[PDB]
Amino acid sequence: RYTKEDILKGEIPEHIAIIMDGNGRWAKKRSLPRIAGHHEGMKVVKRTTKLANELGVKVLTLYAFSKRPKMEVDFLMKLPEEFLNTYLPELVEENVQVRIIGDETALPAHTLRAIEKAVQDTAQNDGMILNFALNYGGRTEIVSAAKSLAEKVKEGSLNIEDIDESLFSTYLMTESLQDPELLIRTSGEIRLSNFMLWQVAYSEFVFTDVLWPDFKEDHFLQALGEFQQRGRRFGGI
Amino acid sequence: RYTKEDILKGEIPEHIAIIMDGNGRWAKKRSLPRIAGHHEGMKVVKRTTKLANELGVKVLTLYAFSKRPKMEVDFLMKLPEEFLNTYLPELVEENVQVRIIGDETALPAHTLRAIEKAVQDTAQNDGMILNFALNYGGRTEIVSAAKSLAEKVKEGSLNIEDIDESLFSTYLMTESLQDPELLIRTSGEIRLSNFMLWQVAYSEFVFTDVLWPDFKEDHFLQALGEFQQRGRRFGGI
Ligand SMILES: CCc1cc(N2CCCCCC2)n2ncc(-c3ccc(F)cc3)c2n1
Ligand SMILES: CCc1cc(N2CCCCCC2)n2ncc(-c3ccc(F)cc3)c2n1
Repeated sequence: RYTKEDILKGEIPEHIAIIMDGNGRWAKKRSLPRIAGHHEGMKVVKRTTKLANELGVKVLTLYAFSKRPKMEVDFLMKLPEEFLNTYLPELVEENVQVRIIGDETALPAHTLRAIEKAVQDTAQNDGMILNFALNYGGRTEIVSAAKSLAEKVKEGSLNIEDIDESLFSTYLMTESLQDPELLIRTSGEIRLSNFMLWQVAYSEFVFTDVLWPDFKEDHFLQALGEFQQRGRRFGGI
Repeated sequence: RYTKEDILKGEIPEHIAIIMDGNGRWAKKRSLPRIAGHHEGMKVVKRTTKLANELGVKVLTLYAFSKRPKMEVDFLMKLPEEFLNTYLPELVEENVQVRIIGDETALPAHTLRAIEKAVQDTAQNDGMILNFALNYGGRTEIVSAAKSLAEKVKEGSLNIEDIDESLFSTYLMTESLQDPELLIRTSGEIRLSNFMLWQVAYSEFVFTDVLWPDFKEDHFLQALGEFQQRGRRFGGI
Protein backbone atom coordinates (compact mmCIF):
# COMPACT_ATOMS: atom_id res chain seq x y z
CA ARG A 1 0.00 0.00 0.00
CA TYR A 2 2.77 2.42 1.04
CA THR A 3 5.64 2.72 -1.42
CA LYS A 4 9.13 3.52 -0.19
CA GLU A 5 8.89 6.96 -1.83
CA ASP A 6 5.76 7.77 0.16
CA ILE A 7 7.40 6.69 3.43
CA LEU A 8 10.48 8.85 2.86
CA LYS A 9 8.49 12.05 2.30
CA GLY A 10 7.16 11.52 5.84
CA GLU A 11 8.68 11.43 9.30
CA ILE A 12 11.15 8.67 10.20
CA PRO A 13 11.36 7.62 13.88
CA GLU A 14 14.95 7.97 15.04
CA HIS A 15 14.83 4.81 17.20
CA ILE A 16 12.84 1.68 16.24
CA ALA A 17 12.61 -1.43 18.40
CA ILE A 18 11.39 -4.74 16.99
CA ILE A 19 10.39 -7.80 18.99
CA MET A 20 11.41 -10.51 16.47
CA ASP A 21 8.95 -13.33 17.07
CA GLY A 22 7.62 -16.27 15.13
CA ASN A 23 10.79 -17.92 13.80
CA GLY A 24 9.72 -21.36 14.97
CA ARG A 25 6.07 -21.03 13.89
CA TRP A 26 7.35 -20.05 10.44
CA ALA A 27 9.45 -23.23 10.31
CA LYS A 28 6.46 -25.35 11.31
CA LYS A 29 4.29 -23.72 8.63
CA ARG A 30 7.08 -24.52 6.13
CA SER A 31 7.40 -28.14 7.38
CA LEU A 32 10.97 -27.16 8.25
CA PRO A 33 13.00 -27.79 11.42
CA ARG A 34 12.89 -25.14 14.12
CA ILE A 35 16.56 -24.22 13.64
CA ALA A 36 15.87 -23.40 9.99
CA GLY A 37 13.40 -20.82 11.27
CA HIS A 38 16.08 -19.14 13.37
CA HIS A 39 18.56 -19.14 10.49
CA GLU A 40 16.02 -17.51 8.16
CA GLY A 41 15.25 -14.84 10.73
CA MET A 42 18.96 -14.09 10.78
CA LYS A 43 18.84 -13.09 7.11
CA VAL A 44 15.84 -10.92 7.91
CA VAL A 45 17.94 -9.08 10.49
CA LYS A 46 20.24 -8.11 7.62
CA ARG A 47 17.58 -6.83 5.22
CA THR A 48 15.88 -4.87 8.01
CA THR A 49 19.23 -3.36 9.03
CA LYS A 50 19.96 -2.28 5.45
CA LEU A 51 16.54 -0.74 4.81
CA ALA A 52 16.28 1.03 8.16
CA ASN A 53 19.76 2.49 7.59
CA GLU A 54 18.83 3.54 4.05
CA LEU A 55 15.68 5.06 5.55
CA GLY A 56 17.77 7.26 7.86
CA VAL A 57 16.79 5.44 11.06
CA LYS A 58 19.34 6.25 13.73
CA VAL A 59 18.94 3.31 16.19
CA LEU A 60 17.57 -0.15 15.42
CA THR A 61 17.03 -2.30 18.50
CA LEU A 62 16.34 -5.95 17.69
CA TYR A 63 15.12 -8.27 20.45
CA ALA A 64 15.85 -12.02 20.30
CA PHE A 65 13.91 -14.24 22.72
CA SER A 66 15.48 -16.35 25.51
CA LYS A 67 13.61 -23.73 27.68
CA ARG A 68 13.68 -25.59 24.35
CA PRO A 69 15.72 -28.77 23.76
CA LYS A 70 19.37 -28.04 24.45
CA MET A 71 20.40 -28.75 20.86
CA GLU A 72 18.28 -25.74 19.85
CA VAL A 73 19.55 -23.62 22.78
CA ASP A 74 23.19 -24.19 21.81
CA PHE A 75 22.32 -23.44 18.17
CA LEU A 76 20.81 -20.04 19.03
CA MET A 77 23.84 -19.24 21.20
CA LYS A 78 25.99 -19.63 18.06
CA LEU A 79 23.83 -17.41 15.82
CA PRO A 80 25.60 -14.13 16.83
CA GLU A 81 28.91 -15.55 15.65
CA GLU A 82 27.45 -16.76 12.35
CA PHE A 83 25.66 -13.45 11.77
CA LEU A 84 28.75 -11.41 12.57
CA ASN A 85 30.80 -13.79 10.41
CA THR A 86 28.65 -13.32 7.31
CA TYR A 87 27.51 -9.71 7.68
CA LEU A 88 30.11 -7.71 9.65
CA PRO A 89 32.22 -6.57 6.63
CA GLU A 90 29.20 -4.92 5.07
CA LEU A 91 28.14 -3.56 8.46
CA VAL A 92 31.45 -1.68 8.69
CA GLU A 93 31.12 -0.51 5.08
CA GLU A 94 27.51 0.59 5.61
CA ASN A 95 28.69 2.75 8.56
CA VAL A 96 26.70 0.80 11.20
CA GLN A 97 27.59 0.83 14.91
CA VAL A 98 27.06 -2.64 16.40
CA ARG A 99 25.95 -2.52 20.06
CA ILE A 100 24.52 -4.97 22.57
CA ILE A 101 22.36 -4.74 25.72
CA GLY A 102 21.41 -7.50 28.12
CA ASP A 103 23.05 -9.84 30.61
CA GLU A 104 26.27 -10.60 28.74
CA THR A 105 27.44 -13.14 31.35
CA ALA A 106 24.84 -15.52 29.88
CA LEU A 107 26.88 -16.19 26.74
CA PRO A 108 30.09 -18.25 26.42
CA ALA A 109 33.47 -16.53 26.37
CA HIS A 110 33.98 -17.30 22.68
CA THR A 111 30.62 -15.77 21.75
CA LEU A 112 31.37 -12.62 23.78
CA ARG A 113 34.82 -12.16 22.22
CA ALA A 114 33.24 -12.35 18.76
CA ILE A 115 30.55 -9.88 19.80
CA GLU A 116 32.95 -7.51 21.52
CA LYS A 117 35.27 -7.37 18.55
CA ALA A 118 32.45 -6.52 16.11
CA VAL A 119 31.58 -3.82 18.64
CA GLN A 120 35.02 -2.23 18.74
CA ASP A 121 35.43 -2.78 14.99
CA THR A 122 32.40 -0.54 14.36
CA ALA A 123 32.82 1.83 17.32
CA GLN A 124 34.55 4.42 15.14
CA ASN A 125 31.61 4.40 12.71
CA ASP A 126 29.04 7.18 13.18
CA GLY A 127 26.02 5.98 11.15
CA MET A 128 23.08 3.88 12.26
CA ILE A 129 23.26 2.09 15.61
CA LEU A 130 22.27 -1.57 15.44
CA ASN A 131 21.43 -2.56 19.02
CA PHE A 132 21.05 -6.29 19.75
CA ALA A 133 19.15 -7.04 22.97
CA LEU A 134 20.17 -10.49 24.23
CA ASN A 135 19.17 -12.15 27.51
CA TYR A 136 17.53 -8.81 28.22
CA GLY A 137 14.64 -8.27 30.62
CA GLY A 138 12.77 -5.06 31.43
CA ARG A 139 12.18 -5.70 35.12
CA THR A 140 15.71 -6.97 35.82
CA GLU A 141 17.19 -3.91 34.12
CA ILE A 142 15.04 -1.63 36.31
CA VAL A 143 15.96 -3.51 39.51
CA SER A 144 19.66 -3.42 38.58
CA ALA A 145 19.39 0.36 38.14
CA ALA A 146 17.87 0.72 41.61
CA LYS A 147 20.57 -1.45 43.17
CA SER A 148 23.37 0.62 41.62
CA LEU A 149 21.70 3.85 42.74
CA ALA A 150 21.32 2.33 46.23
CA GLU A 151 25.05 1.53 46.22
CA LYS A 152 26.16 5.06 45.38
CA VAL A 153 23.76 6.27 48.07
CA LYS A 154 25.29 3.77 50.49
CA GLU A 155 28.84 4.91 49.66
CA GLY A 156 27.82 8.58 49.91
CA SER A 157 28.42 9.81 46.35
CA LEU A 158 24.71 10.26 45.65
CA ASN A 159 21.91 11.88 47.65
CA ILE A 160 18.43 10.39 47.42
CA GLU A 161 16.84 13.77 46.63
CA ASP A 162 18.91 13.93 43.40
CA ILE A 163 17.42 10.66 42.10
CA ASP A 164 14.89 11.73 39.49
CA GLU A 165 13.37 10.42 36.27
CA SER A 166 16.21 11.53 34.03
CA LEU A 167 18.95 10.34 36.39
CA PHE A 168 17.19 6.99 36.68
CA SER A 169 17.30 6.68 32.88
CA THR A 170 21.10 7.01 32.94
CA TYR A 171 21.32 3.76 34.97
CA LEU A 172 19.47 1.59 32.44
CA MET A 173 21.26 -0.46 29.80
CA THR A 174 20.06 2.00 27.15
CA GLU A 175 21.62 5.03 28.95
CA SER A 176 23.07 6.66 25.82
CA LEU A 177 20.01 6.00 23.66
CA GLN A 178 16.86 8.02 23.06
CA ASP A 179 13.70 6.08 23.85
CA PRO A 180 12.20 4.29 20.82
CA GLU A 181 9.50 6.28 19.09
CA LEU A 182 8.20 3.06 17.53
CA LEU A 183 8.00 -0.49 18.78
CA ILE A 184 7.07 -3.27 16.35
CA ARG A 185 6.07 -6.74 17.46
CA THR A 186 5.68 -9.54 14.92
CA SER A 187 3.97 -12.99 15.14
CA GLY A 188 0.57 -11.77 16.35
CA GLU A 189 1.09 -11.52 20.11
CA ILE A 190 -0.22 -8.25 21.60
CA ARG A 191 2.01 -8.05 24.70
CA LEU A 192 5.28 -6.43 25.74
CA SER A 193 6.82 -9.62 27.16
CA ASN A 194 9.06 -7.77 29.61
CA PHE A 195 10.79 -5.68 26.93
CA MET A 196 11.95 -2.10 27.59
CA LEU A 197 9.19 -1.37 30.11
CA TRP A 198 10.60 2.00 31.18
CA GLN A 199 11.69 3.05 27.69
CA VAL A 200 8.41 2.44 25.79
CA ALA A 201 6.33 4.60 28.17
CA TYR A 202 5.38 6.89 25.25
CA SER A 203 6.30 4.82 22.14
CA GLU A 204 3.79 4.08 19.42
CA PHE A 205 3.20 0.32 19.19
CA VAL A 206 2.63 -1.47 15.88
CA PHE A 207 1.58 -5.12 16.09
CA THR A 208 1.46 -7.43 13.07
CA ASP A 209 0.49 -11.03 12.44
CA VAL A 210 3.45 -11.41 10.07
CA LEU A 211 6.09 -13.86 11.29
CA TRP A 212 9.61 -12.42 11.55
CA PRO A 213 11.18 -14.53 8.74
CA ASP A 214 8.38 -13.26 6.48
CA PHE A 215 8.75 -9.62 7.65
CA LYS A 216 10.49 -8.16 4.63
CA GLU A 217 10.77 -4.66 3.11
CA ASP A 218 7.09 -4.14 2.24
CA HIS A 219 5.85 -5.20 5.69
CA PHE A 220 8.42 -2.89 7.29
CA LEU A 221 7.20 -0.03 5.12
CA GLN A 222 3.56 -0.63 6.09
CA ALA A 223 4.45 -0.35 9.77
CA LEU A 224 6.17 2.95 9.09
CA GLY A 225 3.11 4.06 7.13
CA GLU A 226 1.02 3.10 10.15
CA PHE A 227 3.38 5.13 12.35
CA GLN A 228 3.14 8.14 10.04
CA GLN A 229 -0.66 8.18 9.66
CA ARG A 230 -0.99 8.37 13.45
CA GLY A 231 0.81 11.72 13.29
CA ARG A 232 -1.74 12.92 10.72
CA ARG A 233 -4.83 12.22 12.89
CA PHE A 234 -7.15 15.05 13.97
CA GLY A 235 -9.09 15.64 17.17
CA GLY A 236 -7.84 15.77 20.73
CA ILE A 237 -4.37 14.55 21.66
CA ARG B 1 -20.60 -11.47 18.75
CA TYR B 2 -19.84 -12.86 22.23
CA THR B 3 -22.84 -13.20 24.51
CA LYS B 4 -22.43 -12.87 28.26
CA GLU B 5 -23.18 -16.60 28.65
CA ASP B 6 -20.31 -17.48 26.32
CA ILE B 7 -17.89 -15.22 28.22
CA LEU B 8 -18.77 -16.75 31.60
CA LYS B 9 -18.10 -20.34 30.48
CA GLY B 10 -14.53 -19.15 29.79
CA GLU B 11 -11.69 -17.80 31.89
CA ILE B 12 -12.08 -14.44 33.65
CA PRO B 13 -8.90 -12.41 34.30
CA GLU B 14 -8.68 -11.66 38.01
CA HIS B 15 -7.28 -8.12 37.46
CA ILE B 16 -8.34 -5.87 34.55
CA ALA B 17 -6.90 -2.42 33.92
CA ILE B 18 -8.62 0.05 31.59
CA ILE B 19 -7.13 3.24 30.21
CA MET B 20 -10.34 5.31 29.93
CA ASP B 21 -9.73 7.61 26.97
CA GLY B 22 -11.84 9.55 24.52
CA ASN B 23 -14.28 11.41 26.79
CA GLY B 24 -13.63 14.73 25.08
CA ARG B 25 -13.62 13.34 21.52
CA TRP B 26 -16.99 11.76 22.30
CA ALA B 27 -18.35 15.15 23.39
CA LYS B 28 -17.07 16.77 20.19
CA LYS B 29 -18.67 14.05 18.06
CA ARG B 30 -21.93 14.72 19.96
CA SER B 31 -21.61 18.53 19.53
CA LEU B 32 -21.52 18.61 23.33
CA PRO B 33 -19.20 20.49 25.70
CA ARG B 34 -16.07 18.72 26.86
CA ILE B 35 -17.28 18.51 30.47
CA ALA B 36 -20.36 16.60 29.31
CA GLY B 37 -17.96 13.99 27.95
CA HIS B 38 -16.33 13.56 31.35
CA HIS B 39 -19.70 13.31 33.10
CA GLU B 40 -20.87 10.61 30.69
CA GLY B 41 -17.68 8.64 31.21
CA MET B 42 -18.45 8.74 34.92
CA LYS B 43 -21.65 6.78 34.34
CA VAL B 44 -19.65 4.31 32.27
CA VAL B 45 -17.38 3.75 35.27
CA LYS B 46 -20.48 2.54 37.12
CA ARG B 47 -21.77 0.11 34.48
CA THR B 48 -18.27 -1.32 33.98
CA THR B 49 -17.87 -1.75 37.74
CA LYS B 50 -21.20 -3.58 38.00
CA LEU B 51 -20.58 -5.93 35.08
CA ALA B 52 -16.98 -6.74 35.99
CA ASN B 53 -18.12 -7.51 39.54
CA GLU B 54 -20.98 -9.66 38.25
CA LEU B 55 -18.42 -11.35 36.00
CA GLY B 56 -16.33 -12.34 39.03
CA VAL B 57 -13.45 -9.98 38.25
CA LYS B 58 -11.43 -9.46 41.41
CA VAL B 59 -9.64 -6.12 40.73
CA LEU B 60 -10.73 -3.37 38.34
CA THR B 61 -8.16 -0.64 37.86
CA LEU B 62 -9.51 2.42 36.06
CA TYR B 63 -7.09 5.09 34.83
CA ALA B 64 -8.23 8.72 34.47
CA PHE B 65 -5.92 11.06 32.52
CA SER B 66 -4.15 14.13 33.98
CA LYS B 67 -3.20 21.24 30.65
CA ARG B 68 -6.74 22.09 29.54
CA PRO B 69 -8.52 25.35 30.47
CA LYS B 70 -8.67 25.63 34.25
CA MET B 71 -12.47 25.55 34.31
CA GLU B 72 -12.22 22.00 32.92
CA VAL B 73 -9.34 21.07 35.28
CA ASP B 74 -11.34 22.12 38.35
CA PHE B 75 -14.37 20.24 37.01
CA LEU B 76 -12.44 16.96 36.69
CA MET B 77 -11.02 17.45 40.20
CA LYS B 78 -14.62 17.42 41.48
CA LEU B 79 -15.69 14.26 39.61
CA PRO B 80 -14.50 11.85 42.37
CA GLU B 81 -16.78 13.56 44.86
CA GLU B 82 -19.77 13.48 42.49
CA PHE B 83 -19.13 9.84 41.59
CA LEU B 84 -18.76 8.80 45.22
CA ASN B 85 -21.84 10.88 46.07
CA THR B 86 -24.09 9.14 43.55
CA TYR B 87 -22.67 5.61 43.54
CA LEU B 88 -21.07 4.82 46.92
CA PRO B 89 -24.22 3.39 48.61
CA GLU B 90 -24.55 0.76 45.91
CA LEU B 91 -20.78 0.18 45.96
CA VAL B 92 -21.04 -0.81 49.64
CA GLU B 93 -24.11 -2.96 48.92
CA GLU B 94 -22.42 -4.62 45.92
CA ASN B 95 -19.50 -5.58 48.22
CA VAL B 96 -16.90 -3.46 46.34
CA GLN B 97 -13.64 -2.29 47.93
CA VAL B 98 -12.84 1.26 46.78
CA ARG B 99 -9.08 1.91 46.50
CA ILE B 100 -6.86 4.58 45.00
CA ILE B 101 -3.28 4.76 43.66
CA GLY B 102 -1.37 7.81 42.50
CA ASP B 103 0.05 11.02 43.91
CA GLU B 104 -2.72 11.92 46.35
CA THR B 105 -1.11 15.27 47.28
CA ALA B 106 -2.32 16.53 43.89
CA LEU B 107 -5.95 16.75 44.99
CA PRO B 108 -7.53 19.27 47.39
CA ALA B 109 -8.10 18.37 51.04
CA HIS B 110 -11.88 18.20 50.56
CA THR B 111 -11.54 15.79 47.63
CA LEU B 112 -9.15 13.55 49.60
CA ARG B 113 -11.43 13.43 52.66
CA ALA B 114 -14.31 12.33 50.43
CA ILE B 115 -12.10 9.72 48.78
CA GLU B 116 -10.60 8.48 52.03
CA LYS B 117 -13.98 8.03 53.65
CA ALA B 118 -15.35 5.97 50.75
CA VAL B 119 -12.17 3.94 51.17
CA GLN B 120 -12.64 3.21 54.86
CA ASP B 121 -16.39 2.80 54.34
CA THR B 122 -15.71 -0.13 51.98
CA ALA B 123 -12.53 -1.46 53.61
CA GLN B 124 -14.49 -4.11 55.50
CA ASN B 125 -16.00 -5.38 52.25
CA ASP B 126 -14.29 -8.41 50.68
CA GLY B 127 -15.66 -8.48 47.11
CA MET B 128 -14.29 -6.84 43.98
CA ILE B 129 -11.57 -4.21 44.35
CA LEU B 130 -12.26 -1.03 42.38
CA ASN B 131 -8.88 0.69 42.04
CA PHE B 132 -8.89 4.31 40.81
CA ALA B 133 -5.52 5.49 39.47
CA LEU B 134 -5.34 9.29 39.73
CA ASN B 135 -2.34 11.52 39.00
CA TYR B 136 -0.53 8.23 38.51
CA GLY B 137 2.60 7.76 36.41
CA GLY B 138 4.54 4.57 35.70
CA ARG B 139 8.03 6.05 35.71
CA THR B 140 7.49 8.19 38.82
CA GLU B 141 6.16 5.17 40.71
CA ILE B 142 9.27 3.17 39.75
CA VAL B 143 11.63 6.00 40.74
CA SER B 144 9.82 6.45 44.06
CA ALA B 145 10.28 2.72 44.75
CA ALA B 146 14.02 3.00 44.11
CA LYS B 147 14.31 6.05 46.37
CA SER B 148 12.56 4.28 49.26
CA LEU B 149 14.74 1.20 48.80
CA ALA B 150 17.80 3.49 48.73
CA GLU B 151 16.64 5.04 52.02
CA LYS B 152 16.32 1.73 53.85
CA VAL B 153 19.74 0.82 52.47
CA LYS B 154 21.08 4.16 53.71
CA GLU B 155 19.60 3.62 57.19
CA GLY B 156 20.89 0.03 57.28
CA SER B 157 17.65 -1.98 57.46
CA LEU B 158 18.06 -3.38 53.95
CA ASN B 159 21.02 -4.95 52.17
CA ILE B 160 21.40 -4.36 48.44
CA GLU B 161 21.79 -8.09 47.70
CA ASP B 162 18.25 -8.67 49.04
CA ILE B 163 16.72 -6.28 46.49
CA ASP B 164 15.15 -8.53 43.88
CA GLU B 165 12.25 -8.51 41.45
CA SER B 166 9.62 -9.55 43.97
CA LEU B 167 10.87 -7.21 46.70
CA PHE B 168 10.89 -4.36 44.19
CA SER B 169 7.22 -5.08 43.45
CA THR B 170 6.35 -4.57 47.12
CA TYR B 171 7.51 -0.92 46.85
CA LEU B 172 5.15 0.04 44.01
CA MET B 173 1.76 1.62 44.61
CA THR B 174 0.11 -1.67 43.62
CA GLU B 175 2.04 -3.68 46.27
CA SER B 176 -0.94 -5.76 47.45
CA LEU B 177 -2.31 -6.38 43.96
CA GLN B 178 -1.61 -9.10 41.43
CA ASP B 179 -0.46 -7.75 38.08
CA PRO B 180 -3.30 -7.21 35.58
CA GLU B 181 -3.80 -10.13 33.23
CA LEU B 182 -5.61 -7.81 30.81
CA LEU B 183 -5.14 -4.18 29.91
CA ILE B 184 -7.78 -2.43 27.79
CA ARG B 185 -7.20 0.91 26.13
CA THR B 186 -10.10 2.77 24.49
CA SER B 187 -10.17 5.69 21.99
CA GLY B 188 -7.88 4.15 19.36
CA GLU B 189 -4.43 5.06 20.68
CA ILE B 190 -1.98 2.11 20.63
CA ARG B 191 0.39 3.24 23.40
CA LEU B 192 0.85 2.71 27.13
CA SER B 193 1.11 6.41 27.99
CA ASN B 194 3.22 5.83 31.10
CA PHE B 195 0.69 3.51 32.76
CA MET B 196 1.77 0.57 34.96
CA LEU B 197 5.02 -0.02 33.07
CA TRP B 198 6.38 -2.58 35.52
CA GLN B 199 3.03 -4.28 36.14
CA VAL B 200 1.98 -4.93 32.50
CA ALA B 201 5.23 -6.76 31.61
CA TYR B 202 3.21 -9.90 30.76
CA SER B 203 -0.39 -8.61 30.43
CA GLU B 204 -2.45 -9.19 27.32
CA PHE B 205 -3.32 -5.86 25.70
CA VAL B 206 -6.67 -5.20 24.02
CA PHE B 207 -6.97 -1.95 22.07
CA THR B 208 -10.28 -0.62 20.73
CA ASP B 209 -11.38 2.37 18.70
CA VAL B 210 -14.47 2.71 20.91
CA LEU B 211 -14.54 5.92 22.97
CA TRP B 212 -14.91 5.38 26.73
CA PRO B 213 -18.41 6.94 27.07
CA ASP B 214 -19.53 4.53 24.32
CA PHE B 215 -17.75 1.51 25.90
CA LYS B 216 -20.74 -0.31 27.33
CA GLU B 217 -21.51 -3.94 28.24
CA ASP B 218 -21.25 -5.45 24.75
CA HIS B 219 -17.90 -3.79 23.98
CA PHE B 220 -16.57 -4.97 27.35
CA LEU B 221 -17.68 -8.51 26.55
CA GLN B 222 -15.94 -8.45 23.15
CA ALA B 223 -12.65 -7.52 24.81
CA LEU B 224 -13.04 -10.44 27.18
CA GLY B 225 -13.84 -12.67 24.21
CA GLU B 226 -10.66 -11.39 22.60
CA PHE B 227 -8.78 -12.20 25.81
CA GLN B 228 -10.25 -15.69 25.94
CA GLN B 229 -9.60 -16.65 22.30
CA ARG B 230 -5.90 -15.87 22.80
CA GLY B 231 -5.80 -18.67 25.37
CA ARG B 232 -7.30 -21.04 22.79
CA ARG B 233 -4.60 -20.45 20.12
CA PHE B 234 -2.37 -23.31 18.93
CA GLY B 235 1.28 -23.40 17.90
CA GLY B 236 4.33 -22.28 19.83
CA ILE B 237 4.03 -20.15 22.95
C1 LIG C 1 19.49 -15.87 20.48
C2 LIG C 1 20.79 -15.41 19.86
C3 LIG C 1 20.51 -14.74 18.53
C4 LIG C 1 19.43 -15.16 17.75
C5 LIG C 1 19.18 -14.55 16.53
N1 LIG C 1 18.10 -14.95 15.73
C6 LIG C 1 16.88 -15.44 16.35
C7 LIG C 1 16.13 -14.18 16.79
C8 LIG C 1 15.38 -13.55 15.63
C9 LIG C 1 16.33 -13.23 14.48
C10 LIG C 1 16.81 -14.50 13.80
C11 LIG C 1 18.21 -14.88 14.28
N2 LIG C 1 19.99 -13.56 16.14
N3 LIG C 1 19.89 -12.84 14.95
C12 LIG C 1 20.93 -11.97 15.02
C13 LIG C 1 21.64 -12.16 16.22
C14 LIG C 1 22.84 -11.41 16.67
C15 LIG C 1 23.18 -11.37 18.02
C16 LIG C 1 24.30 -10.67 18.43
C17 LIG C 1 25.09 -10.00 17.51
F1 LIG C 1 26.18 -9.32 17.91
C18 LIG C 1 24.75 -10.03 16.16
C19 LIG C 1 23.63 -10.74 15.74
C20 LIG C 1 21.00 -13.19 16.90
N4 LIG C 1 21.30 -13.74 18.09
C1 LIG D 1 -9.84 13.16 36.87
C2 LIG D 1 -10.66 12.84 38.10
C3 LIG D 1 -11.70 11.79 37.75
C4 LIG D 1 -12.24 11.74 36.47
C5 LIG D 1 -13.19 10.78 36.15
N1 LIG D 1 -13.75 10.71 34.87
C6 LIG D 1 -12.95 11.07 33.71
C7 LIG D 1 -12.06 9.86 33.44
C8 LIG D 1 -12.83 8.79 32.67
C9 LIG D 1 -14.09 8.38 33.42
C10 LIG D 1 -15.13 9.49 33.39
C11 LIG D 1 -15.12 10.27 34.69
N2 LIG D 1 -13.56 9.92 37.11
N3 LIG D 1 -14.49 8.90 36.97
C12 LIG D 1 -14.52 8.32 38.20
C13 LIG D 1 -13.62 8.98 39.05
C14 LIG D 1 -13.35 8.65 40.48
C15 LIG D 1 -12.16 9.06 41.08
C16 LIG D 1 -11.91 8.76 42.41
C17 LIG D 1 -12.85 8.04 43.15
F1 LIG D 1 -12.61 7.75 44.44
C18 LIG D 1 -14.04 7.63 42.55
C19 LIG D 1 -14.29 7.94 41.22
C20 LIG D 1 -13.03 9.99 38.31
N4 LIG D 1 -12.11 10.90 38.69
